[PDB]
Amino acid sequence: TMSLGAENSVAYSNNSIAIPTNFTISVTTEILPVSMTKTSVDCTMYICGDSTECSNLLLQYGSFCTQLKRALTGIAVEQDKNTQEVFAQVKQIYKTPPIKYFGGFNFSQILPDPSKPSKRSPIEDLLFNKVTDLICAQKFKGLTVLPPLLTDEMIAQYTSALLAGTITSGWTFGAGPALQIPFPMQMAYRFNGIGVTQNVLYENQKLIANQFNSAIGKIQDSLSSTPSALGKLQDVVNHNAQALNTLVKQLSSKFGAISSVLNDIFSRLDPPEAEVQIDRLITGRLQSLQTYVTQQLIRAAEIRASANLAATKMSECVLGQSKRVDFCGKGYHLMSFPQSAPHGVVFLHVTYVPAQEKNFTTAPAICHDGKAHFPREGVFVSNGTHWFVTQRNFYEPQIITTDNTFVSGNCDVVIGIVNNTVYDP
Amino acid sequence: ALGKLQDVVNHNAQALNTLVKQLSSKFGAISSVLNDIFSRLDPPEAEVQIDRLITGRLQSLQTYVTQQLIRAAEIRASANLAATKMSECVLGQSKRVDFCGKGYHLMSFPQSAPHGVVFLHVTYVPAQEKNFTTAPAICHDGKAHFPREGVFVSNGTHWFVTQRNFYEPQIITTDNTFVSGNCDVVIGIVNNTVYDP
Amino acid sequence: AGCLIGAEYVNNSYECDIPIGAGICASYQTSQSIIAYTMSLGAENSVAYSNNSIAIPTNFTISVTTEILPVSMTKTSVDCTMYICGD
Amino acid sequence: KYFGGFNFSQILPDPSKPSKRSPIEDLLFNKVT
Amino acid sequence: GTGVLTESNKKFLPFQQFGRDIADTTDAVRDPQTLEILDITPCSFGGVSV
Ligand SMILES: *[C@@H]1O[C@H](CO)[C@@H](O)[C@H](O)[C@H]1NC(C)=O
Ligand SMILES: *[C@@H]1O[C@H](CO)[C@@H](O)[C@H](O)[C@H]1NC(C)=O
Ligand SMILES: *[C@@H]1O[C@H](CO)[C@@H](O)[C@H](O)[C@H]1NC(C)=O
Ligand SMILES: *[C@@H]1O[C@H](CO)[C@@H](O)[C@H](O)[C@H]1NC(C)=O
Ligand SMILES: *[C@@H]1O[C@H](CO)[C@@H](O)[C@H](O)[C@H]1NC(C)=O
Ligand SMILES: *[C@@H]1O[C@H](CO)[C@@H](O)[C@H](O)[C@H]1NC(C)=O
Ligand SMILES: *[C@@H]1O[C@H](CO)[C@@H](O)[C@H](O)[C@H]1NC(C)=O
Ligand SMILES: *[C@@H]1O[C@H](CO)[C@@H](O)[C@H](O)[C@H]1NC(C)=O
Ligand SMILES: *[C@@H]1O[C@H](CO)[C@@H](O)[C@H](O)[C@H]1NC(C)=O
Ligand SMILES: *[C@@H]1O[C@H](CO)[C@@H](O)[C@H](O)[C@H]1NC(C)=O
Ligand SMILES: *[C@@H]1O[C@H](CO)[C@@H](O)[C@H](O)[C@H]1NC(C)=O
Repeated sequence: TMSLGAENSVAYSNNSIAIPTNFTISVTTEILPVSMTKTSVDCTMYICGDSTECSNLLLQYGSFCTQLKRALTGIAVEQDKNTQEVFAQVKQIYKTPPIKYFGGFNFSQILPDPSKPSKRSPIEDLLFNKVTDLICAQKFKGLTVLPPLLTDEMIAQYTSALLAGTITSGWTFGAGPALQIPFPMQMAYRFNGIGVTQNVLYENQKLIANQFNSAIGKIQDSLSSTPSALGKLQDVVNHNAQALNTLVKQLSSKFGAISSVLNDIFSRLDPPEAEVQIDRLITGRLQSLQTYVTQQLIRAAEIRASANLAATKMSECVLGQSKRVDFCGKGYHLMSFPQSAPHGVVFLHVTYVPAQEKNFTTAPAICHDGKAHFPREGVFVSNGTHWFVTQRNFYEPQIITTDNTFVSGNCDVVIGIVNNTVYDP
Repeated sequence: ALGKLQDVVNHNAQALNTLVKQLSSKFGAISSVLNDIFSRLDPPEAEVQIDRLITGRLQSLQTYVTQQLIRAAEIRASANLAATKMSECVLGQSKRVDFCGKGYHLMSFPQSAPHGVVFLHVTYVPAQEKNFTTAPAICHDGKAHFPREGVFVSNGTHWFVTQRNFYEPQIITTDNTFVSGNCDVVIGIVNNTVYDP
Repeated sequence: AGCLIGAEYVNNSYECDIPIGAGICASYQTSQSIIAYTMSLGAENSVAYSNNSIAIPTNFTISVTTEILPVSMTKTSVDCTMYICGD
Repeated sequence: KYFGGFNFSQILPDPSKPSKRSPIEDLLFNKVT
Repeated sequence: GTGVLTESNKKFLPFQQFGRDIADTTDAVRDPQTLEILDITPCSFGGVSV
């Protein structure tokens, strides 16, 4: 019987609270398909190629192949728009400055490498080297693969521009003009966006930089070791193959006729009786092609939904700092970095995760001179003997003063009131 | 401009147009007219000549229906997106970037259109930006002062505190910054005096 | 993608108008004729990043953007006794 | 189960029934046939 | 049929006379007059975009 996880019994009491005393910078990865393999079939060659007699008989079966070609062209344009609406979200290609000292954070694993001729990051190299005859045995029967509009180099340049705008400017290059800002201050803003103050970052900058570097280094090893990480993209490469090879296997079926070769039917039998033998093959192959097209339509719809999700994530996780839980990573979302992959996008979500929690005695409010003092921004905790005020995401004990709490009525209607003295500077 | 609403009018029309073009095809029979087949042939062969047409027209109608299903699914997805935007951009102020307009979302106005909705997103775009010298924090008498809500900038000689979206220089006082530890572990500390009213 | 005959390949990169494929894109430019070129992703901007410099905006603008979203289609119905078997 | 005054008995699972479901889930499962 | 006939390197067997493919189509043949493995392949084709 499959297990649903471990067993945790969070002790719930009216007086105890768990406050985290440290933190971790976790870089998670998310793979999202964007586009497919644009395929185009032939009107006559697939149904009956190298046969002039069947080319004249196929004209009396309506304009089915015209509709199929129109649907395939629409699918191709849709897959091109899916790639254009995800990576091409900025109108100015940004560049990384020569000095690569961003406060202590090493982005060498995500920035493009000029030494390599591909101009891709070390992570994109593994992403393109882990996502992989039948490309010539299918061309001779109509199945033709159309090349994408935006090549891999253009998508790599788009990702590099996005990374440069995220590192140098942050979220200002997505709203309006790119406003330059030091990266430590950008990280302080990211921490303030989730509740943590700027002093926690400015006093532990080296530790945060080391944790970010270690997580970025472990991401490469996780992507290289586990072969099932880049599977959601590989399926898109696999099913499409199953959509083509099977479509080839339908050319060996007789569909109730005497054979599957139209030349053998035209040579042996005369046209008066070969018409009925060729009609079954024509109808069967047209139905198989129609089934292929109506399945590729649903596949393209699913891939378009995935590309829309990827574009929304690119706009909300990379171009800014979203507060949506479990949308830009598991935890307190700090930032995100996009990378390209064969027919897909890889989001590296940098996230703040609390850890090393400790139990303290909490109270709703306190009153010194008969007036209840409620915390303005934070929570009141206790160490057994004294009472302090600390934020909701990091243990920083501070004395209770007049600028840390506000008075609202008397302490007679609140449940859990504790007496304690406040300070006035 | 109004192309996305025109396409669903065109393709649908095509979905009907081809549906008519499949009525002039023989589907392997002798003709595409019923009375001609019933008048030129015998009832025994009339069945074998009309079943092909019936099956072809049935397959054409089934293809039309199974394509309209996918088209209606796409339209349902677009309508759900439009409803989410109406609930988040018009009925409130969403902080989602590039969702309620390019830039800092201020408000949105809906308008009707043939089989569609037009959202006018009124936003806020900064401009006329200029450079300043920033610092993480300052300490006057051995205690670092971090900005409470804003950023410390400099004009070359003096230091001020401004908001993160508009240049409004203010004197660095005790009610604009908070004290947290000493200025020994922070990188980029600059000395500067603070004011106390 | 294949062999393109009828347009010359210029070296300068402009805004793409008629997409062809594999980065190649055609347009009708200046006697005027059709040209083909590698599409440009945008302007080459370089933010002057520094440890101490910050870009603060001093004004602002209110802009209205338009977003068109389809809602419904034309409801269509068909009958068997008339479409297939005409009277 | 004293959470300050809020009664979650209608949504928490009741160990009395062998199905280990909440009182609302019983009605949710008894209305879908 | 129609197509291009070139010299193929397929090592046919003395009793083998033809050669099929995935779609049950003849890829290579043997010239009855002089023993030689040919290679049936259609000429160039594609789509014309205007
Ligand atoms: C508050 O919680 C504690 C621990 O569960 C419990 O003993 C106490 O009865 C609760 N409050 C009251 C006054 O019921
Ligand atoms: C916080 O965590 C880091 C890494 O685990 C550790 O080196 C450091 O000593 C911890 N600091 C505290 C406050 O315990
Ligand atoms: C960043 O990582 C690279 C390896 O990819 C290393 O060569 C370089 O020295 C590192 N730089 C820093 C800032 O530690
Ligand atoms: C808080 O107390 C609970 C009692 O069950 C304990 O399980 C938990 O580990 C404590 N947390 C810490 C580390 O203070
Ligand atoms: C509680 O905090 C005060 C002030 O830091 C300290 O003097 C006292 O020893 C602490 N008591 C305990 C039990 O930690
Ligand atoms: C709080 O102080 C007042 C005045 O000294 C006293 O009457 C009241 O009983 C005290 N309550 C507690 C929680 O001890
Ligand atoms: C900086 O600001 C102060 C106060 O507004 C002003 O007196 C001084 O002239 C300014 N200096 C420069 C170089 O702008
Ligand atoms: C700040 O003042 C202290 C004490 O006067 C001095 O040691 C330090 O070098 C000064 N730092 C700067 C940034 O001038
Ligand atoms: C930023 O700081 C680093 C490390 O001190 C230094 O190498 C680099 O030149 C500085 N760049 C500037 C002055 O912006
Ligand atoms: C802001 O822009 C408007 C319109 O260009 C202009 O009239 C106004 O003077 C500008 N204000 C500032 C602070 O430059
Ligand atoms: C909770 O509700 C049940 C009925 O829903 C009732 O029997 C029980 O007494 C209530 N408990 C409390 C906390 O009053």
